Formats: sequence, structure tokens, C-alpha cells
Amino acid sequence: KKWFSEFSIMWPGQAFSLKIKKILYETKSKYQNVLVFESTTYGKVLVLDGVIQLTEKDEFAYHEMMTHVPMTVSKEPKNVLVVGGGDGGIIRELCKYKSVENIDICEIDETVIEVSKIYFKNISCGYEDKRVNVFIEDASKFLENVTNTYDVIIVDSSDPIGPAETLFNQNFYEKIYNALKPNGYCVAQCESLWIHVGTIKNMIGYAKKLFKKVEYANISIPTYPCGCIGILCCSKTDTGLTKPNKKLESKEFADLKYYNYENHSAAFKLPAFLLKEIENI
Amino acid sequence: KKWFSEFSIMWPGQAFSLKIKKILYETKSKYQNVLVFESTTYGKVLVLDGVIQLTEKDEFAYHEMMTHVPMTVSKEPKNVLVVGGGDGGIIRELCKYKSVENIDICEIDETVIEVSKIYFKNISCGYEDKRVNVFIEDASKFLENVTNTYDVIIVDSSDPIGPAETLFNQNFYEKIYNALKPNGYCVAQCESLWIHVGTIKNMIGYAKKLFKKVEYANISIPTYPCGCIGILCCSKTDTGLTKPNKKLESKEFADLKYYNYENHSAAFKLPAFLLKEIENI
Ligand SMILES: CSC[C@H]1O[C@@H](n2cnc3c(N)ncnc32)[C@H](O)[C@@H]1O
Ligand SMILES: CSC[C@H]1O[C@@H](n2cnc3c(N)ncnc32)[C@H](O)[C@@H]1O
Repeated sequence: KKWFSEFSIMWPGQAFSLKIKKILYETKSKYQNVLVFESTTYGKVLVLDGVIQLTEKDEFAYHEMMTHVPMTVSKEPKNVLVVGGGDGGIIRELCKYKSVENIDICEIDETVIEVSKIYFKNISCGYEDKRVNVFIEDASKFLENVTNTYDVIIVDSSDPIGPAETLFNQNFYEKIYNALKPNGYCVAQCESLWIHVGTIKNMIGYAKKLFKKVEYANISIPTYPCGCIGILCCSKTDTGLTKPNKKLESKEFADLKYYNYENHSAAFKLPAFLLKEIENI
Repeated sequence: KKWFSEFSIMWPGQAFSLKIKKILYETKSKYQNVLVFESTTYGKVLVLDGVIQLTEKDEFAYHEMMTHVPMTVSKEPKNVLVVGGGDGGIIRELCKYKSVENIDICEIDETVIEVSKIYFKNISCGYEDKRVNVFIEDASKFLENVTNTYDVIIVDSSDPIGPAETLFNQNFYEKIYNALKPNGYCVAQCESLWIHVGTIKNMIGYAKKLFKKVEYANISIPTYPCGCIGILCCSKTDTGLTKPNKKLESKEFADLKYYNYENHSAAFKLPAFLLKEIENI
């Protein structure tokens, strides 16, 4: 058999590899190179521009922590936006909340959505739900023009090289502030503390120029570089996102596999060197 | 340049890689294949039987969490044993505690110690300290025969394939119980929750047959498979290891880079699926 290897200038000098059981689909879309393969031990894998976006084995960690952290704080969220997330994993998790009335998702690349509906049915299943509305657009323009405001915004982007380029700057962070209700929350993929500290600091900076409270949490997931990824957590109220206001006991949450009430708060207890690094921002 | 790749039947289907800047030393010792290289981005790397034991960039996470978790619980530890740990990183961390009177280290492979003194001076520096006494022996025999008992025992082994084979069974866990003071503690490398759950369960089982309290914590470290590794935490008293009894404010701890009072407790908040898995043991 052959191996798939994730190399990149975003993490020079290291690489992670998965053995290929078979290749399922490749194409160049209007925006990126898309690849889907069945791996030998992590199930099906979705790759964009040579970078792993998710795998069946572990995607639950990133989708549950990105969704349930803010959703368990926000008191009763009605209208939620997902940026990116074309695979639909965030949507799967949002659909578990019966109080939610509307879910918009703004994804730039329709190919991702359709590939996901074809090859990842357990991740894409939430596109069925009547509450879900899809927009094919650079979120960067979509937030410039949207008339509604949201209780929660969840920015499940790819990395800063590619179309996600426009999502990692100050102007993008204004657009989010404005598209949120006065007591709204944003969570955003914010990379690995083991190698991206300059970025993490920039991101935090941007958010601070607008939000009164910016926190950072960490998620263990094996198929992202260095085995972890961070959530940049933004709050307009001063009490932030580190503690849930509810517990997921509805039968729709019985199945959860990573997130729980305690490990919500735990994810915000970071290594000394990182705290040290993000003090004077 | 060329790449070093960590493959193994212990984690089929995945691999992590580091680019080689230069190879420093190779040999077959009486017990294992030893390799040391300078990597391009993680500094110097020590490899035994094709498996990464440590790197300069990140070793602090595993050595600080393995040392300071139990040492901050144990009320005033006098006599401490390290099993394995020939590189000396655990010793470096123990030497920071002035109340410690004696540190024994039982390592099977002297080549590791001497390689470490030669090529890893900032990790091996604690061999200088007058309190440190070295024994070259299978810890499995050494614990059968030792007359003293210890406040704390820290089992910094390599993986179960190799000489560490004898350290991952029930009989080994008896030997530790007996070599500990009545209110003593053991911490032991116990692998990744992302792929070793059968082992984790076995280990926990073994420990439970003797200790009244067995906890498991997790450490983010990029150069071990799946980016994390676990500490099996054993206690003879019923209150366990999840909360420190002291804070590291002596000037000798100013330099710490991962461990702190809060993230001590955080490391014990595990993913739902893992709790679920280790309930009826
Ligand atoms: C798979 S989750 C990451 C998703 O983010 C999407 N993405 C990247 N950049 C943007 C953008 N500017 N707007 C919306 N979605 C984006 C990618 O196409 C991918 O589907
Ligand atoms: C580098 S830390 C891991 C150390 O554990 C050592 N080790 C492996 N098995 C044993 C054993 N049975 N007794 C003592 N040390 C061991 C290895 O030789 C290595 O130096």
C-alpha cells in the first residue's frame, strides 16, 4: 500500500503520515485541491491543498469542542452562523439543540459540501435539517452584507494559505463583531500552541481590539499538526467562555465522545510557556 | 536533507517524521538500537529501537508533568526512585526540590546515560548532584531486591517492545507497591488515549489490584505518537494525585515551561469516550 504525507511551510521540518487503503476522489475545485481517501486506521480522510481537514476517527473532538463550548455558554441561541465547515460536522452538532431556529453556513467551496454528502454521510447528515441554509461565498464578503445578527458564530476554516487567507486579519474580526448580537460569541480555529505562537498572538491581538474578552483553549486531536489545535474564544460580555451554563442531558447528546462539562473548563488551562507568551498583548 | 520516520506495530497506519540536520551517533547497545540526531526544527532527538524518546524542543512537557505532579502532592519526599529515565530529565526536575535527600535511578542501559551526558548536557546536568545514585539493572530485578522504601517512584520507561517489556505487567506493579512508603505514590508512562486503550485498561487494572486509587492524566507533547501521552497515577491513600499540596515558588522553579498549579488538575479531565471506557475496571 502507499502513504499519504502532510508536509507544509506552515510546519517546516515535521510531517505526519497515514497509510492509504484506497483513494476515493481527487479534483481541483475553483478554489483548492480536494482529496478523499480511505485510510487503513483512521477511516476516511478529507484533504484540502495537502492538509488534513478531518478524519472519521477523530473529527468528533474538534467538532464537539468547537460547537458545545460556545453553545453551552450562550443562554438560548436562536440563530447561529458557521463559516467554512463544508463537511458539516459543526452543523451535525448544532442540530442537537432543539431551541436553535436557524443555522446559516457560509462555505466558499461547494465541492467540499457535495463531496462530504457523498463520501461522509455521518458527518454531512445535518444538511437534511430544515433549519439549515447554505450560502456559497467568501465568508469575508458574506459577513460584509448579511442583514441579520447571530447569537453565535463558529469559524471552522482551513489554514491561512488558501481561501482561508481572508479570515485571519483584523478587518475580518470587525465583521464578526458587527454580525453578532450585543451579547454574542465567536469561536475560531486558531492553530497549534506547539508551533504557531506568532499567529496565535496576532489573532489574539485582532480580537482584543474589539472584544472585551479573548480566551484560548486547546483540543487534543491526533491528525492535526502536533496533535492539538486551538480555539480562539471571543466574548462581548466580560465573563467569557470558560464555563458552561448548561449541561447536555437531552437524549440527543447521549452519544458525545469528547466534550463534557468538566473538560470544557480544562481546555482553557494552558502550558506555562504559552501564558507567559500572551500576557502583554 | 533526509528524514527520520517513526513507524511501529504499536501504532499501525500512521507515522510522524522529523527532518534530519545531521546524525550525531548510532550504536547497538547491549539492549537496544540507539540513535541521536540534530533535527532541523526540534533540536536534538534521541531514538531507541526506532521510537522517539525525547526531543530538546518539547521534552520539558513530559519531564515536568511526570515529576511535579507527584512531587507537589507528596508532603515532604526524602527518597525518590526514577525507573528508566537514563537521559536524566526527571532527575533535572527532582534536583529542584531542596528537601529531597536521595535520588536513586535504576536504568538498564548505561549507553543511554553516557550518550545523554555527551550529547544532551541540559537534560543530563542533574547527574552532577551529590544526591543522585545510579544503578545499571533491569528495574524489575532492582525493585525485587532493594531494602529501602521510597516516598515517590517515577517510571519513565520506553514502550512495551524492548527492555521495558518487564515493566508492563501485574507482578511489576506489586514490586512498586512494596517499595513505596505506606503513603507513597507512583507515576508511570502509560501511552496515548487515541490508540492504546486496551493497554491503558490493562495497566489500570493491574494498579487497582493493589492501590486504592488509580487516576490517569494526559500530556500534550508533539513528538510522541498522536501528540499526547498518559500518566498512570497510583496512590495508597484515598485522596489521589489530581490536586497539588504546594506551589512551586522557590526560585528553582521560575524557569518551568509547561506545569503549573492549575494545569496539574486539568490534565486529569479526560475525553468522554475514555471515561466511558475505564468505568467497570
Ligand atoms: C473543511 S472545514 C474548512 C472549510 O473552510 C472553507 N473555507 C476556506 N476559506 C474560506 C472562506 N474565505 N470562506 C468560507 N469558507 C472557507 C474551506 O473551503 C473548507 O471547506
Ligand atoms: C529514555 S527514557 C526510557 C528509558 O527506559 C529504559 N528502560 C527500558 N526498560 C527498562 C527496564 N526494564 N529497566 C530500567 N530501564 C529501562 C530505557 O533503556 C530508556 O533509557
